[PDB]
Amino acid sequence: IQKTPQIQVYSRHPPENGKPNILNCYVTQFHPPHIEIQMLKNGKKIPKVEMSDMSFSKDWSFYILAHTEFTPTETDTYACRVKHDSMAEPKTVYWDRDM
Amino acid sequence: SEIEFARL
Amino acid sequence: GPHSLRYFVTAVSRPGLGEPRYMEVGYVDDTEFVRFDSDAENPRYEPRARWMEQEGPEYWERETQKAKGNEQSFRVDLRTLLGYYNQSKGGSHTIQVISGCEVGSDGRLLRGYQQYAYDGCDYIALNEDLKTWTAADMAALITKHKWEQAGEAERLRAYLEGTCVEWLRRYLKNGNATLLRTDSPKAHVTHHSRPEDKVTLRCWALGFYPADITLTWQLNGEELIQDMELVETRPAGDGTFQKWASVVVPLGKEQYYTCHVYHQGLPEPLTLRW
Ligand SMILES: *[C@@H]1O[C@H](CO[C@H]2O[C@@H](C)[C@@H](O)[C@@H](O)[C@@H]2O)[C@@H](O)[C@H](O)[C@H]1NC(C)=O
Ligand SMILES: *[C@@H]1O[C@H](CO)[C@@H](O)[C@H](O)[C@H]1NC(C)=O
Repeated sequence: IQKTPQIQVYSRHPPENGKPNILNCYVTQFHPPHIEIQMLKNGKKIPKVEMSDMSFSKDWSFYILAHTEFTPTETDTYACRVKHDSMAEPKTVYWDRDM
Repeated sequence: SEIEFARL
Repeated sequence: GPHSLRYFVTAVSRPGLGEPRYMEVGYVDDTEFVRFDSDAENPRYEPRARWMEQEGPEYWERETQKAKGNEQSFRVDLRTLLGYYNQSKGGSHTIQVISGCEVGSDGRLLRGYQQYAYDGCDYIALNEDLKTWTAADMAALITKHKWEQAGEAERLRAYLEGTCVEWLRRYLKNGNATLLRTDSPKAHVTHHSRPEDKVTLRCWALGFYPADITLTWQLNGEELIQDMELVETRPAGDGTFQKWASVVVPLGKEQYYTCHVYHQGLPEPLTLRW
């Protein structure tokens, strides 16, 4: 069973420039478990990233959260890049603060 | 606390 | 209301790269509270919720030893299944287990469970009666026969009705300020234009706990659960959750649609419009 991970990127609070917040990258519905998840600020890897909330759904697919503290500005862009066997090339999802 | 699992 | 104790266990082989990775993650309801990862620098059972600081060093030592024992034993299971399924020794395989119990508001057992999967597919599971097993294939049927002759069902039942329930009650007691709290959802609606004079309306629910929640879109008192798009409720990084549900409506008619939010933290469900 091989399932492509769903990648969702979002903040804890509605983004406000200059105000501390939390950026999340929830990677879900994937199998096998081997996977690489990285959060990026302006194309540069963020060092302080916590991995948490790992679990599986009814169909056994894996779920896991990567999150980090951050203070959004008007110019800074963030993204989550995932490498998984179900994908030929690493997938990068950008944070859309207007969603 | 977790249980001690048996062999398959 | 009811509460649960669940352990998500994963063992993954990796031929040529050393021993299988073994992980255990425990949750009380929707809150991660303990973890064990064999790939860590120095694998130890670790607290994942602040209230677990209430457990003494004996607890951590015992859970750490128990985890290492389970790890080594799963290494055997991975090899055993290669034989059951006649598979090569060079491929990566996965064993998953969900184990735990659920109690009502009065602390009494509502149900127990223990289910295994191999490479993402049902393998064997304890039935609701906590007396018999259900095997998904002939390989699992071998395990079933072994466990029946070993009285495994009885042992597991003693764990689920006793140990499991007792620790869950204790965890709920110690972490009551966190586990029994209710964080009310904060909602808002966003608007996005679409070609063909259509608009996407998205209703967001943020900062709530527990995770269970209902989000619906209405038109003339009618739920549009059909043409509604959404995401599975998800953790927001601080112990709370969020969710969103959207619907595509005709431009100019947005004020006829209302978002409804139901949650344990909302004495009165929320009703929003753009
Ligand atoms: C939570 O329980 C508080 C009393 O229980 C605490 O003290 C001991 C019984 C120990 O088990 C601790 O772990 C318990 O948390 C009580 O004073 C609070 O009012 C309760 N609710 C909140 C929000 O704290
Ligand atoms: C097992 O090993 C190989 C690969 O399938 C083959 O020789 C043999 O037929 C397989 N089946 C059994 C039960 O031996």
